[PDB]
Amino acid sequence: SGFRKMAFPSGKVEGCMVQVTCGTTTLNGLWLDDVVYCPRHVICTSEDMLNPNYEDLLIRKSNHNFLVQAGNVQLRVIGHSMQNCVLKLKVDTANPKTPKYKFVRIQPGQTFSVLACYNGSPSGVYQCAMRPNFTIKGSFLNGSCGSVGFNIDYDCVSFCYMHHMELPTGVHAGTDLEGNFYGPFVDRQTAQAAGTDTTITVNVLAWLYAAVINGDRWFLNRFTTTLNDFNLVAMKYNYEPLTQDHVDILGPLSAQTGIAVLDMCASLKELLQNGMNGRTILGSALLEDEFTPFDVVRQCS
Amino acid sequence: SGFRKMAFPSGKVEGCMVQVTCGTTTLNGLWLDDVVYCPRHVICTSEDMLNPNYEDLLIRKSNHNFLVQAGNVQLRVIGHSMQNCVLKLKVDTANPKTPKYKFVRIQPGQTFSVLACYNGSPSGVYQCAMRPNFTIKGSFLNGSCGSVGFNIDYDCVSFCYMHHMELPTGVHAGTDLEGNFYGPFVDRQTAQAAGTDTTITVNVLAWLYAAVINGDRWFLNRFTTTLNDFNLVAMKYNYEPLTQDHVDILGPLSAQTGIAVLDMCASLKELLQNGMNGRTILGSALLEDEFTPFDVVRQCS
Ligand SMILES: O=c1c(O)c(-c2cc(O)c(O)c(O)c2)oc2cc(O)cc(O)c12
Ligand SMILES: O=c1c(O)c(-c2cc(O)c(O)c(O)c2)oc2cc(O)cc(O)c12
Ligand SMILES: [Cl-]
Ligand code: NA
Repeated sequence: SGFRKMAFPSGKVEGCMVQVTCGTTTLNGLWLDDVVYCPRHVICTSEDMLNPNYEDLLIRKSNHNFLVQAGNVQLRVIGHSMQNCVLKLKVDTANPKTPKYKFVRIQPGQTFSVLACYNGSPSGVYQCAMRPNFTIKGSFLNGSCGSVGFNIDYDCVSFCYMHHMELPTGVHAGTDLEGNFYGPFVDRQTAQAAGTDTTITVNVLAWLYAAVINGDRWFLNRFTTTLNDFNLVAMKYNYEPLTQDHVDILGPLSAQTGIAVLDMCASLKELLQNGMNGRTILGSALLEDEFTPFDVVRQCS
Repeated sequence: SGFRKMAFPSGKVEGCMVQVTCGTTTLNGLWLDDVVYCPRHVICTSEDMLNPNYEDLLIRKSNHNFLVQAGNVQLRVIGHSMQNCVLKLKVDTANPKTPKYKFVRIQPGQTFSVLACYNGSPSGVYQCAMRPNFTIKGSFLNGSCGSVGFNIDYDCVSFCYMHHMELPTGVHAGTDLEGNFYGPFVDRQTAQAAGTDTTITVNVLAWLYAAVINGDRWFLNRFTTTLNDFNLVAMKYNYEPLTQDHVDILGPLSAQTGIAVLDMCASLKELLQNGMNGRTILGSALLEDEFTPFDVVRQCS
């Protein structure tokens, strides 16, 4: 019993973190097989940050412009290339700790664990969600660029995020491990702002189910609704539309608790319309939306 | 920027988790050097839960009554002893993945990371605090007994908790790695209840300092308070007393932010009186008390 925000065990990823230095810039890299992955903005100096020409910056670089350090051991760089916004450094040594892995691009609303690192050294791990506006509400200080996000499926590490930048709101932006940004962002120092965010409705429903499983039942009621009526409420309160696919995904939790999704939607409708009346759900006074249905099943069953 | 409940990277502890079986009971153990630590109630049968005599149960056991599995490798037990409520199994192989470590007993209010495990296999990592009533608000299911809590300040793992049992309210109780319980609890299934819990005042103040460091000042006010007047008020909201030690502990954060400790106490008094009027602090609509002054300095700029 109990319900906590839980991250995946990070050991398999810890063995892949290295330090990458180009000139006076030092950040984190991911060492898998004989390649190190890091943000391409490592090749930028301060005179380049506002309008970098990454093509020209890279062709000017040679292998000897990069220092890769794995703990106390220097890895010799024997090749370099760019894939989108990620720099790929070929090294002369394959990482003996490389886990079974794949690169996976996630969708908004999906969750993942982040291994926050500084100077190639793992510092902490936390769980977060890709927001509908394609930012993440991370916790990053200067030097965390290149920290990665991941899930573990059976025994395979699915890498889904590399950290690139902090936006003026304090939220964070990054890419998949193939260098494609999440969200309408570019790797430059320029006027960039997160769009207005929305709440991840299917995750809120998942968390209400977790609340019921844990004995919190005060928000349940006799009423049911329709997708159509609920989605007009959702739009009203800046909640993502609920789709039929979302309903099917919650099917398991609906079957285990006796509260059909549209039954629970009537609870959520009511909580949006009237509120929590001074009460809490799972120790929170806000409606939590960074647990997926998968996350709830994994932790509650 | 940003602020997350952040756990320590769990790899150093993952490499120590094993499975221990005696009879039909299987739970987790901690393999360090040539010793495996686990809860002594692994030697109980269904008849031995209310009033076990562990001395009498253990003297009946041979080394070969204990099955220890490290992943796929069965470890040979060559000796056993009981230290308070922890069973220690000597094995014929020292764990090659043993990290730098030590055993520490913590005080209420202290935080640590938990690596939740089932059948000797890590499932997830989360952050938590020793409550003033000597329980922890964990997320544990059947089979998690023997999971451990730890910190990793610097490169040394400090083991401070081993999980033994769930109480009727769903909170959790356990021991230090010398087998001494936190709080008045015992390893019997007789009715035991956690005392009334209270809010960890010094941690709430640390988290308000974190909010200021991250750029939020909306909750400050023009007032101050004496220590005694603060405690008279806060105890009416079931907050723990604030001692002069706590005031001294908050000295560095007071210096970094320019807000005197007793001025921040005046702000907390007003927050308890007013609530947040629709606002949040570091993303929360309630006052968070599971970040210590040390944690805030660790994670914040
Ligand atoms: O927010 C940013 C940021 O943090 C870094 C960064 C991270 C590190 O870890 C470093 O060591 C470093 O030198 C820079 O680069 C950036 C580059 C941009 O074009 C835009 C940004 O917004 C950032
Ligand atoms: O709450 C308890 C509990 O969970 C376990 C336990 C944990 C496991 O992981 C097992 O596999 C197992 O068989 C028992 O023992 C207990 C023993 C007590 O005297 C009292 C308890 O309250 C528990
Ligand atoms: Cl302590
Ligand atoms: Na209903």
